[PDB]
Amino acid sequence: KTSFGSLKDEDRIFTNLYGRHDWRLKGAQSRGDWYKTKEILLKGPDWILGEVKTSGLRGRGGAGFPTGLKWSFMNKPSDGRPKYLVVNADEGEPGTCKDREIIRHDPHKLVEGCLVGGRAMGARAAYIYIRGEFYNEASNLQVAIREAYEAGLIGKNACGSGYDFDVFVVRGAGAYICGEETALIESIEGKQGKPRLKPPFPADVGVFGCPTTVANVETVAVSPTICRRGGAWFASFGRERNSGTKLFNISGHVNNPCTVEEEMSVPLKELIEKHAGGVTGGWDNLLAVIPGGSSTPLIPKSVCETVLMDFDALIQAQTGLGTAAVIVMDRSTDIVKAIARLIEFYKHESCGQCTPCREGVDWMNKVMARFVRGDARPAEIDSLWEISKQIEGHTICALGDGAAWPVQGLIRHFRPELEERMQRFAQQHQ
Amino acid sequence: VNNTKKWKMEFDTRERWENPLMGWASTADPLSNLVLTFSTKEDAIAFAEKNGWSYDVEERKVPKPKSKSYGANFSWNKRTRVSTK
Amino acid sequence: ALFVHRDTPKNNPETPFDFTPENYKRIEAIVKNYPEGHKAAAVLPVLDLAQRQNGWLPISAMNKVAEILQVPPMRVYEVATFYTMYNRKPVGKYHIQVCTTTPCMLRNSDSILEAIQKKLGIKVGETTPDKLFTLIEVECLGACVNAPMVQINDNYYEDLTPKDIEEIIDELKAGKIPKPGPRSGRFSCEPAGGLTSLTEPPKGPGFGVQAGL
Ligand SMILES: NC(=O)C1=CN([C@@H]2O[C@H](COP(=O)(O)OP(=O)(O)OC[C@H]3O[C@@H](n4cnc5c(N)ncnc54)[C@H](O)[C@@H]3O)[C@@H](O)[C@H]2O)C=CC1
Ligand SMILES: Cc1cc2nc3c(=O)[nH]c(=O)nc-3n(C[C@H](O)[C@H](O)[C@H](O)COP(=O)(O)O)c2cc1C
Ligand code: SF4
Ligand code: FES
Repeated sequence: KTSFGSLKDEDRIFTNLYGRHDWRLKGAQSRGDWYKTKEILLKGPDWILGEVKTSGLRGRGGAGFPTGLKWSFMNKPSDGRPKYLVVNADEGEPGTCKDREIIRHDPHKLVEGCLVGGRAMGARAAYIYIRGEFYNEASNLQVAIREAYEAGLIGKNACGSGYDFDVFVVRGAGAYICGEETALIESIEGKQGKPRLKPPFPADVGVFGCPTTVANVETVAVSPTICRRGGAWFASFGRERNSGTKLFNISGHVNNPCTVEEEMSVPLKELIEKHAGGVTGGWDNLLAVIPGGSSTPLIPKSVCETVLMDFDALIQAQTGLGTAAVIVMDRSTDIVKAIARLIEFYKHESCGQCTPCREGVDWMNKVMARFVRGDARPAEIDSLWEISKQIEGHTICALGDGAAWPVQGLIRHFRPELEERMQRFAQQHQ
Repeated sequence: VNNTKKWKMEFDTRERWENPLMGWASTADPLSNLVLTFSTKEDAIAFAEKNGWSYDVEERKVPKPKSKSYGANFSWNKRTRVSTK
Repeated sequence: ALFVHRDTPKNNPETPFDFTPENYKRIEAIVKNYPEGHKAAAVLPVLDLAQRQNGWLPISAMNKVAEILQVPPMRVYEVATFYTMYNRKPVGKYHIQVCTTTPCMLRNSDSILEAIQKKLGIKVGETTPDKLFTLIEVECLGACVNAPMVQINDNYYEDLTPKDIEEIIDELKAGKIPKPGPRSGRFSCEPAGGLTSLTEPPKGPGFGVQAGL
């Protein structure tokens, strides 16, 4: 297959994405959830890990690490400590609102994903670290978890399989850094959401010091559908090493901002013009697209014409796939103001632990606040570039990377607009 | 730790008193500022014995090797968990 | 906006705070979610519970959470100053949180911030004199396709216009509760000009299930 997109409704994993059907247990079982879950649990951890490895599922959180290879890090005998699946439901990325839709509208799909994934990794329980701002979504998920306990689907003898498995929901308290997996682990442990240094990876030392896999809501909730439909079904979509379906959040300057499930390697132009109603003012009104939420560098209209929305084609477009959160910016956008607001986000959402982010993200925000007004000189552009390169790769977690990358994308694609901003400041203020 | 690499020979500190005019530190010890540098202990001992100086030798105190593990900050059942970070 | 505490007569370690007994049963349920020997893991919910009982956190809720969980009080102060939901000052009864990050700023959240400011007569960070509304300006609330949106105490109010948020503030002042959803024609997150997807009925249990299962 060479062309991708135009995903059929029979191949959707997240049916009832839009809240048009019953999210509760009767509606979930009438859509295929909790079907033959006992037969999945009784085929063992190795079969489930083989299905997830065969499916080509990569991490839907945004880095795209191979999910079966990641979950097989727990496939090892116990050493006295319990094992834990932890579901990352924080979702603090600007642009990204898909895990809210999974929790709010398909909650039993997430609970069955917790059960299947925790059986695959031998986990004792699931801690769903949900964002504290998602209060109605958290109570929604708790009603579904009560329905799953009262039906015997989780808990003591989950689905009649002889495997005991709890599902806990921990609410956040307003920190974007608490979606980073080790900072999330520290937030569950009752501390400041500061990321741990890796190694130890959480499969060695995770939550409470136990073996732990932190996995996104989307990569957890697709796993029962992967175990039922088969890994060869899920690997039949998208390009190679880019398998499956993906939730896309097209927001910003489109006619119809929406969340939509779509095949993996869909063109960005096809996605925007088909599901979002196109850019406001036509496709010729397009200035830039942040392809995968705030941490990915922007790409201009010349790149957006032919680019595919998977991991590898956006890496070749020197950006990232990320959370697949498409932020569309038309020609009327002050793009320096938008990227500087994004850097303002990253200094308000920075836990202050390590020196390059704690100091340099604030210093990049001050430089970007002067670049919006033009109150600068062009030698400070490359300077800012070097400042971003002194944050990238030198920090504890990738929030420093995710703050350096929008600066780098803005400089790389819009240096002349920065320069004409500064020179018109210089000619009307001197 | 770069100032802990070489051996030093100093002498016993003698009397420092107050200058009556200015309050300055007056001394009558010529050897009060004499600090000699040696690569080994035996070179310093040979130099002190060669010059008739009665000496006392303190052995080099190296810091013993520590067992450092960042994962020990987050143990399951040990007291070495950090309460904050 | 400060991260030190100074004792005031309305915020001091002798300010009266104590949980209700139903809140103690809720705290016992929270503590039972975590392994034995890791009761400190209940710092973030229980302290948030202390914010749901009181509306905000004086430094007796922090000290009570430190006392009943047997954690040092500094380790509760770290949590209360780290996380942006813990109100360490008394906020109004309706805590309006306007998202002004880039996906909401592109869809004109500044017009709604200005509409709330000229409706309530306050600015960002201030509280109305009848203690009903606190207007602050927050980061991405995770409702980006429903931009522009606000949050009022638990609830998202989405796809807003200035007229819609004026209507929401009017029925908050009138004692009623508004409906937490998009104020445009759509329901949650679908395309506004009709469904571009999921128009077929869902297939049901057993569809596409592979052999050997
Ligand atoms: N979904 C969201 O709301 C957000 C997502 N992101 C995304 O997060 C990504 C960066 O996240 P990180 O987890 O910090 O980076 P990533 O490099 O480390 O790692 C992703 C996952 O792979 C695992 N992993 C990677 N290398 C490993 C190894 N050698 N051994 C064992 N496990 C290994 C990690 O434990 C982690 O769970 C970015 O691509 C960004 O797009 C960023 C912000 C918000
Ligand atoms: C600053 C920062 C914030 C993150 N926030 C989230 C998040 O909110 N939700 C999420 O699923 N992943 C988030 N991630 C990515 C996680 O670290 C981790 O890769 C992911 O949650 C679990 O891996 P997975 O993609 O295989 O599911 C964040 C990463 C960083 C650096
Ligand atoms: S880079 Fe920033 S977000 Fe990460 S540990 Fe350091 S201060 Fe925290
Ligand atoms: S940008 Fe305002 S909700 Fe995400």
